[PDB]
Amino acid sequence: ASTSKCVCLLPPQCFKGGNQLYCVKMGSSTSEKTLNICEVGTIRCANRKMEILHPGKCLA
Repeated sequence: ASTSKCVCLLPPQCFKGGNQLYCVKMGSSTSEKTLNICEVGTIRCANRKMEILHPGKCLA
């Protein structure tokens, strides 16, 4: 569909990214949820979030 990128895949499509493990934690204020690395690239499109907790941590 162009004009530049993919662009920024739908979050429900990351559910197909089950058992991919790797590095995930926290998020935007009031989140604290475990996920798949699929969403790491998606959440960065809208930025903010992240802030991986040091005590977890990876947890790969």
